[PDB]
Amino acid sequence: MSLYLFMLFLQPLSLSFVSRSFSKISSLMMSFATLWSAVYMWFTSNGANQTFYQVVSWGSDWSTFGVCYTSLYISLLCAFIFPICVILVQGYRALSILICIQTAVSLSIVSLHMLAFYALFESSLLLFFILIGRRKYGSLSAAYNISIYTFISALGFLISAFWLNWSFGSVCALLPNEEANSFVAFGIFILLWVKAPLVPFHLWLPEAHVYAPTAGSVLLAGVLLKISIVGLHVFFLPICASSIVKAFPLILSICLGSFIFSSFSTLKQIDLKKIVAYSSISHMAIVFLSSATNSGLGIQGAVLYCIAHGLISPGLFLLVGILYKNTNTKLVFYLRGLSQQAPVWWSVWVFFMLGNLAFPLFPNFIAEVVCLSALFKNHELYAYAFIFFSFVGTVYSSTVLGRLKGGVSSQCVDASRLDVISWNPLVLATVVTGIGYM
Amino acid sequence: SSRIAGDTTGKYTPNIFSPETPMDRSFSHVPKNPFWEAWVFR
Amino acid sequence: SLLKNYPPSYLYPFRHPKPEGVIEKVLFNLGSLFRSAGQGMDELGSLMLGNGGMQESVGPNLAYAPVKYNPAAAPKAGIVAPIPASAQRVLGVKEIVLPSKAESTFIAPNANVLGDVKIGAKSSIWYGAVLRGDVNSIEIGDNTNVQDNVTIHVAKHSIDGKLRNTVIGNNVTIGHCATIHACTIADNVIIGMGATVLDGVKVESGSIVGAGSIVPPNTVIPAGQVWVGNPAKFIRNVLPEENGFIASSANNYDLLGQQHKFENSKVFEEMLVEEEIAKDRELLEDKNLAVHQLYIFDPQTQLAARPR
Amino acid sequence: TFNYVIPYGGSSSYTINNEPVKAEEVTVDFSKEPSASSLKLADKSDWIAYTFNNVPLMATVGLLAGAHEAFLHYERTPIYGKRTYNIIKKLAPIVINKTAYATLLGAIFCATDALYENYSGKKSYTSGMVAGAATGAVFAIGRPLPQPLVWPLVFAAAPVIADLFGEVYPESMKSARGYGTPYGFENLDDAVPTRNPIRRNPHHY
Amino acid sequence: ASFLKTIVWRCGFAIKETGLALETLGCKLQGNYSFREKCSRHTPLTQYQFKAPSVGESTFVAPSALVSGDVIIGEKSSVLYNAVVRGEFKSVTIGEGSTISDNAYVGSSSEFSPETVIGSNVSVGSGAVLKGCTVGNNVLIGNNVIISEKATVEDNTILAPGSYVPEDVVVKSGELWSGSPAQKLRNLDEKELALFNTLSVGATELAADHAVIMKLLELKQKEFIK
Amino acid sequence: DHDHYTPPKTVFEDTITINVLDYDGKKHAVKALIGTPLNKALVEYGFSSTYFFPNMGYYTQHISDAHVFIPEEYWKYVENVDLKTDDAEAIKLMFKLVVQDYQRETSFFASYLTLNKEMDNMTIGFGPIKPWHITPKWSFNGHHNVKDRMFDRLETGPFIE
Amino acid sequence: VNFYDAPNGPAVEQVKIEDEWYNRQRTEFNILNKQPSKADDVFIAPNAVVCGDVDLYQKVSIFFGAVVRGDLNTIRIGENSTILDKAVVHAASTSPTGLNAATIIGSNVTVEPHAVLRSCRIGDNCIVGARSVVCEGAIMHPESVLAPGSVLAPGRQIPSGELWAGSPAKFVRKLTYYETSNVIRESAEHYYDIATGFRNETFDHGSAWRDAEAYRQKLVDYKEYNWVNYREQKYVMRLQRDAAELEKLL
Amino acid sequence: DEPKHQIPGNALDNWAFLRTYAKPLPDMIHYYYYVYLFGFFFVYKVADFPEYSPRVLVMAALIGSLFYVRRDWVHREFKDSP
Ligand SMILES: CCCCCCCCCCCCCCCCCC(=O)OC[C@H](COP(=O)([O-])OCC(O)COP(=O)([O-])OC[C@@H](COC(=O)CCCCCCCCCCCCCCCCC)OC(=O)CCCCCCCCCCCCCCCCC)OC(=O)CCCCCCCCCCCCCCCCC
Ligand SMILES: CCCCCCCCCCCCCCCCCC(=O)O[C@@H](COC(=O)CCCCCCCCCCCCCCC)COP(=O)(O)OCC[N+](C)(C)C
Ligand SMILES: CCCCCCCCCCCCCCCCCCCC(=O)O[C@H](COC(=O)CCCCCCCCCCCCCC)COP(=O)(O)OCCN
Ligand SMILES: CCCCCCCCCCCCCCCCCCCC(=O)O[C@H](COC(=O)CCCCCCCCCCCCCC)COP(=O)(O)OCCN
Ligand SMILES: CCCCCCCCCCCCCCCCCCCC(=O)O[C@H](COC(=O)CCCCCCCCCCCCCC)COP(=O)(O)OCCN
Repeated sequence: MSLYLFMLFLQPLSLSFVSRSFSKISSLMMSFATLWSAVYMWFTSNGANQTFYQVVSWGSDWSTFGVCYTSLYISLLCAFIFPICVILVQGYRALSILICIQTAVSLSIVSLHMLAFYALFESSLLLFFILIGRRKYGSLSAAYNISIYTFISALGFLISAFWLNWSFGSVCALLPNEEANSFVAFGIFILLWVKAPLVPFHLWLPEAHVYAPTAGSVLLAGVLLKISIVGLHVFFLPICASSIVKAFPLILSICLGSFIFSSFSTLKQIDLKKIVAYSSISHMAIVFLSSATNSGLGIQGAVLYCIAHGLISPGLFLLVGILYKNTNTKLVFYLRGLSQQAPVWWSVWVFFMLGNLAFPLFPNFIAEVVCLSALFKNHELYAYAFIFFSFVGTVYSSTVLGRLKGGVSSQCVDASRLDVISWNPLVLATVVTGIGYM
Repeated sequence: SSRIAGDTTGKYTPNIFSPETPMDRSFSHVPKNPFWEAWVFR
Repeated sequence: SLLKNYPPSYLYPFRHPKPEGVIEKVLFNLGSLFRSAGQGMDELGSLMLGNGGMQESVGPNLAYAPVKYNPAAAPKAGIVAPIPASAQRVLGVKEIVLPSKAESTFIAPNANVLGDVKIGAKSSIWYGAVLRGDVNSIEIGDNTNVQDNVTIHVAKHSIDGKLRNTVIGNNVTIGHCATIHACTIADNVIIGMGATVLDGVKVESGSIVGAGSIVPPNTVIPAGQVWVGNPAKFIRNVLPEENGFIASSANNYDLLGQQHKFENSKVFEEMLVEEEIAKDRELLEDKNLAVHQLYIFDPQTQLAARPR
Repeated sequence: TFNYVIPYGGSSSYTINNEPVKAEEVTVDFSKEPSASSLKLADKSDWIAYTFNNVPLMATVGLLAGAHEAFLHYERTPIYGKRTYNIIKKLAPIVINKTAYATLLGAIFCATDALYENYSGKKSYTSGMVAGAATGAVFAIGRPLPQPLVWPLVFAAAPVIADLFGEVYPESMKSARGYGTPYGFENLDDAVPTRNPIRRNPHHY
Repeated sequence: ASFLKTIVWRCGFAIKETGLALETLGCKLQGNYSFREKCSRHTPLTQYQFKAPSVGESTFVAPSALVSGDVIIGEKSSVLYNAVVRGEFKSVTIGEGSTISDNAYVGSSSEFSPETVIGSNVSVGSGAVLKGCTVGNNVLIGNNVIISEKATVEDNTILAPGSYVPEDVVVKSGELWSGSPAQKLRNLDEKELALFNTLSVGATELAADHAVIMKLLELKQKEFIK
Repeated sequence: DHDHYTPPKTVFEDTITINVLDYDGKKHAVKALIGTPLNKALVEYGFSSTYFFPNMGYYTQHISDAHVFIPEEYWKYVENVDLKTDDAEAIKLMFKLVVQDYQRETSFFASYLTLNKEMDNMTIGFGPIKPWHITPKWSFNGHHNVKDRMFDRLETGPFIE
Repeated sequence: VNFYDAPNGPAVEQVKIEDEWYNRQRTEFNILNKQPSKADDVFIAPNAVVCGDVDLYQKVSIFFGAVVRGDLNTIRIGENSTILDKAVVHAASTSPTGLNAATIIGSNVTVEPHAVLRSCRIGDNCIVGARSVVCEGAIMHPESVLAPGSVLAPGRQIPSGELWAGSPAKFVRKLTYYETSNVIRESAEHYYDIATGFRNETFDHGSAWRDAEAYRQKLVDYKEYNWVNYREQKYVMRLQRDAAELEKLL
Repeated sequence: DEPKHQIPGNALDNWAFLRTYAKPLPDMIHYYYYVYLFGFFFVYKVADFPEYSPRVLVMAALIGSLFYVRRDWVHREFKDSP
């Protein structure tokens, strides 16, 4: 734990002292070293310690950091996917922004204090406002959308944290507190409602993904959407269970509506990144609802399905970024004959699209089975509703694949050696998790 | 009218003054259509 | 000026007068200790820095620099001067050729003018121009402008007797970065920026050589013609108004040379005093200051001129 | 819980109850109780009396809005030029109409609220929503298409916000103290006060 | 390793900087402000970090010339006045008897520049821009010739003044090339082929004379300083 | 394929001159390039800094505008603006705070007019402007008596002074 | 000779170039009323000379031997624009076209060694090749490249996205999207890194002043050093000049 | 050329609408003086106002917000006429 935190603090530190020509190499080495430190944290985490594997405090309640089942999975996932982001991004400015964002996000996951969680997570507010609103390829509207949505939801969460700190005297997770108030429960809930894109607060995610860089999109999809489940398991369910059980019909209404309308909105997309971004929104609802059941199956299934999403959607975003570099287009209608023109890119694209459709040899299958089993434990109709409307995803995925597959094209647009190096780890991890090493 | 930009040996230099058009990543860019662009905007 | 009670530090910023008070003397001695310790630390750091130690020294003045005198080949353009006796018993050279320039001539400190170079009055040698008269003489006429980074070269006449001296006439403009080897230029000629004039080239009066044009060796550019190109070729005849431009360029660069000579020729103590003049001009821009109520300050030197 | 095996949170026994224990030995209150005037105005028994007591607020607001607009007009008229028309004849309709229409909207709101509460017999969110819906309907009689929907919704939403954050919110968090021991948890060993803190006196402005 | 050398450089530089600052503070206390003098801080042989110009005994480097970075200059070679030889980013090599004339730039400072190599008895003309190129033995470069990166000039060749050599263009032996796109004009006759060494030795003699005069200048400066 | 390349015109062919009436009443011949906005051409000529005011939009204050009088024949080349956007808001504040009563039917702002060939020898005049203030550095007292140039102002635009 | 209306005053003492025993060239200096302006991160090489009304924006690099003379008219160099070795940038008093004669250089512009720019408009992301001459009134539009050894005649234009070469510079090819987007900016960024390196090993007052201080100290010790109130002498000289100008009859 | 948003209305008609904002501008002290005075007296009178229900207060605030006219609106539309 201490080694992981030290390395997380070391990565932004190194950029200040590097030569500004060695920045990429030093950043890549630092990212791999942080991954190794995360593996060490996993090694030193004994399953005998059932509640929390590790807890460290550095002199205050705010400096209390700890790893649990959800935290450990999410932290390993972010440390796994960061190096790919590092290689995809060029320039000292971009490297600095992405390193600071990753440091803040990775410190948020292991934090055990709601106020420190808020402080670390929202520190990356301007960095995305600048990142998504970059000079030539960015849009100011999307940056405004994401920044305002995050600010309002996080401020509601902050108000609830202040009320808890006033009443209980503490806001740390390790101190058992329960509240039945609905205002505080909604204050904590609204952040989850916005951060995990859930209709009708999902509008920020699409505009952000399309106008963010490929490394930015990879991080956003990979771990920033998963921060919702760390907040839910760590800071909402322990204290706000009475409210989630009181509002369960409403929770199901909103979750299933998000699933259905996000699936239907995906059908109206002509941009590849928008297609992947809307697939993410439909995928988040099952996670949110499975956790909300507050059962052993639901929590495990949600964290598993988060890992599956954080291995599948970064791959699709990376492949789309590679294709956009090769073609300078993201419109499906311009892109044809990709099967003949890019056999190696097409194979991986089809593999990852099959993963997104939750086919058996992929982690999404196991994760979906567990989540659907939890929903079936609550009620049969709950699982039946989700299982049927999964067919909408097949329609748009198949239409996109058919449009890209064949036609007449005069351009060889296939990936280079650097690109294949970029996705090889994701493919290997996807296979390893798919065979059951979840 | 064209030349190979990439060098596997590592002796790569960008010939910004070269008479021949380099076969860089922009070589394979899709030509694009005016009405398709306006459909995307709409 | 109005007041005579100005602080001595204010009047002599370059070097404060000898300390007279006890406190000032103690400060002087402490400064001596600091200077010695700083030099010691400098040398210790220089040891780690490696070969060279990032040492710095004053550079020689090459604008007025000599060349070895040849007893066989007497000076033609420049003057010949003896050298100090100690340098005689070290180097062994009896006399050295020195450049010859008129008082109105402006030579930039950056420029390197060497040996057999005669420069007329109101002519200007600008920054980075190298004028080497080591083997043969260079003559520049009045109101002639050798601009920035221009190289003027000469060679030996050799067995043929071909004249390899460089004679530049009056009212001649040599554009920036032009290279002129042993050629002859007549009066009222503009040599374009980047133009190369090789051996044996005679450019007649009233002609313009275009920018970035290499005139081939032993080529005579006749009067009132414009020649451009890598193998410089005729394109058009000089328009009657373009002649007035030629003269206007010469005169404008004469005024420019006077200004630049005025700026460069100031001594250090005057330069530092002028820096303080500019600084307290900036500080005195606020007209609501208490001192402005006290006095009106002279504009060129911000000294109290009259009370307000 | 922070584990994937058993449900998060906890449960409290419904059979077992904990005896209330006082937050402090002696209670000193700096919060004043509602005045008799507040109870009089809040009384909705007689809908006419309830309406007439609460309209002066609406008339006041309409008068300020009309005065603002009328002064914006008056400021513009030139003193140096003599004007053929009479300025007050121009300006009085502004203020009078603004005040009248504001008073009419507030009257509909209060009357419908009191009438619904009397007929229903219960204090509920629905009375405010229906009174607001009627007021917003009166606002958008002859207005274009989005406005027949939006104004009933906004005017109905306003009493919901007033009820939620003016009545439900204070009553939900009366017990929470912030000093001594947490309201739920008195078994924990925290410093117990003889007296509650008085951060300010009862106000009198 | 390189990191150790970087740390040593940073430590020594910090020490030297602090020493100079303390000397300036002592001058301020004494009331002397000569440290504020803006004079030419140009050094003929500048070093970038630990890369310093290696220089031969018989070499002449003009005081106005700038030999910067790791530039290896062989014996009996001359870098003349206001000539810029930059080898910081990539090293520059100059052979025996080679001359860099006035206002000539030889450097390898572009991002993708190859290491510049200059052979023996190679005279670079006054004004020529040489960037990342290999020049073979006994080559006469014109006054204003531009030679681009990765271009190769073979032995016993003359490039006429004003010619521009595009990259990856090999100038073959015993030939004369000219033009903005450089193209072969004629084969070198025997007299020009013999002329190369005579030109080089004459340049060396001239450099020796200039070195004597430069020493004279240094003694005159020494008289003032001490 | 491979249609004929069109050689570009030199600066002399694509320079149009416009006769500009300044505040003092003198007429100036302002040579300008086709394809340039009127405000830039006026700034480059050497008109004083009092002659210009920043574009009072949320994100357009770096642009320098002028109040100009355009003949009826050239009203067609002025750019249309959407009222429901904030460009119309910039325009409305510039009328409200700068032009005010000095408005005429010919009143326009320079940035919304682009010079072209058909605008050769067009006669325009600087329109009178009322005293305005954004910051103490960026303000107009009402005196057109400074002899500087808006060209010589490196400052991009108004921020906290 | 002596400019008596100079902004800082007349020169009390003027020294001849023959009497100089060391090089006193200043890398930034003021020509009468025209003052060069520089940002914090602007690198001027010790060899380089910048005079007159030259405005240097942030990340501007002036390398060894480059002369930027802003005496006749204004020179502006945009952000991250590098003037390489021995390259001269000058401004004319007037331009033949009739437009402004200032030499405006845009952002991310690389002027390669020994290239001469005089009273030209250079657009953003442009490259001027080695020994390329751009004459008065010539305008290079953004994202255009001039090949080495090419001349842009007075009043001529290079369109955007085009590579031009030849003494009468002519169109060669259209620059590719990758070139215009990346490489032109990348060259300026590389030379900014090189200049940042050169700045990092530069001392604020390098130890070359010690040699002149030794001579000054020797003069002080032998009692030849004279303390001159230059401010008062400037005032007195201006007064005498005004009185003489009043006295003169012709 | 790029796809661009269609701008409703004619160029000269929109410019004429925008030119109706160029009218004699009063100085803001006149409004501020009256607002300060009546606000001071208003704050003195508010302490004597009866306590109102939160619902009525919110409805009064909504009505005031709807009835408030922006100062620019009167500026564009003001006519010195009966
Ligand atoms: C003879 C003298 C003339 C004056 C006569 C009166 C003299 C004063 C007497 C006493 C004054 C004290 C009390 C007056 C109010 C205090 C305001 C004040 O004095 O500030 C100085 C102010 C001038 O200050 P300024 O800095 O120069 O102007 C700033 C503006 O930018 C000005 O620039 P602008 O005008 O160009 O821009 C206006 C801007 C300025 O913004 C504001 O006005 C802010 C107002 C927000 C509410 C204010 C807080 C409300 C809390 C009230 C508390 C009491 C109730 C408690 C419970 C309520 C819970 C909320 O707002 C707008 O853009 C227009 C909309 C106005 C309301 C916006 C909210 C809309 C919500 C409705 C939603 C429905 C839409 C749905 C459909 C949408 C479709 C998509 O002077 C006045 O304006 C006084 C005029 C009096 C008229 C007020 C009429 C009603 C008053 C009570 C109702 C309260 C609501 C407030 C309405 C707006 C008031 C501004
Ligand atoms: C560009 C790619 C080119 C290279 C292609 C590579 C080709 C890959 C070859 C396909 C491999 C198929 C093997 C599938 C079996 C999975 C292997 C496996 O999981 O190892 C098992 C050992 O089991 C085996 O070895 C299986 C024997 C494989 C050979 C059996 C016959 C092969 C026929 C294939 C039919 C497999 C169908 C299985 C469907 C799930 C680990 O044992 P445990 O210690 O119990 O691990 C714990 C379990 N869990 C993983 C879930 C955590
Ligand atoms: C007692 C009180 C009673 C209630 C009173 C209510 C009064 C109104 C309260 C509303 C508060 C919400 C604040 C958000 C306002 C919307 C954003 C402003 C719209 C806008 O134009 O912003 C532009 C872009 O924003 C964007 O692109 C963002 C798009 C919209 C953001 C989505 C809103 C966040 C999610 C909303 C609900 C979240 C959960 C709520 C619990 C940038 O404008 P500019 O910078 O160019 O300036 C130029 C000025 N025209
Ligand atoms: C209309 C459909 C509902 C939309 C919500 C969809 C699902 C969200 C559920 C989130 C799960 C936990 C949230 C706790 C309750 C939130 C809303 C539940 C539904 C609700 O409004 O019930 C109300 C009670 O809650 C309350 O009284 C408070 C409501 C929330 C307040 C809104 C803003 C609060 C912001 C506070 C910031 C943090 C403050 C911390 C101090 C009234 O129901 P009822 O019980 O009165 O029955 C009367 C019926 N006849
Ligand atoms: C910020 C909350 C504002 C509401 C936003 C809703 C959307 C605005 C659209 C305007 C429509 C008017 C507002 C109606 C909302 C109330 C919900 C209707 C539910 C309902 O009718 O039940 C009432 C209680 O709910 C209630 O009246 C209390 C429920 C509180 C509302 C829900 C709070 C959480 C909603 C937050 C969603 C996300 C925030 C983004 C806006 C009746 O109850 P009763 O006691 O009268 O029994 C009846 C005995 N006669």
